[PDB]
Amino acid sequence: MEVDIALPTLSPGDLSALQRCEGRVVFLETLRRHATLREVALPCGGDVLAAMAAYRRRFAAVITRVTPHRMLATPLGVGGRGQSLVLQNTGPFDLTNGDHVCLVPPLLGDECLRLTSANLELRFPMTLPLAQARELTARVVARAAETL
Amino acid sequence: CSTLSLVRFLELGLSVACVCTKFPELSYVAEGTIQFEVQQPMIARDGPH
Repeated sequence: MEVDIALPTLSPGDLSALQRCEGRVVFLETLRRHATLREVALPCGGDVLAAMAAYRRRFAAVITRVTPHRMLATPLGVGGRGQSLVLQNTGPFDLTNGDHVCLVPPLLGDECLRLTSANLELRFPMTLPLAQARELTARVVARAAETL
Repeated sequence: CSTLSLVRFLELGLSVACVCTKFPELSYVAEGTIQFEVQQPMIARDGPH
């Protein structure tokens, strides 16, 4: 089960940068085999809580092979508990061995991928250890509760 | 004397509507059927569908 993400014609100066994305996860709405890239899209920063809630309704998928034609991605978890794979560490902290990981939306809206070839940006989240994702979620929910 | 005008079904127009069959054992049959099978064509599609 490997999903297929097709691409439009992009600039040769941007496939060289998108190809460097081989371990960041995307968030699809459905799990049909063939799929487009326009569907998986996210605006720039804003309302970290909204995205955090959206990270429960949609299920993740790790990408492993890029081609200027299509993109092969792996449905992360729906039915498998042993699919040993690799994903890059785009988190601020440093993760040792035997650490359960967690996807958290990026902060400040500073780090995104403005793709001008088709006018759409993809905000790949960051991967943190559980112990610090818990404190981050706690701080944000406390601050949200503070404002009545 | 008015002779009858013999008409046969094979010479009419409606012959081309139905195929007929001399089946002498018809009164012997229970519920009888016919069977069909068709295959609808399909067109390829360039689609993420």
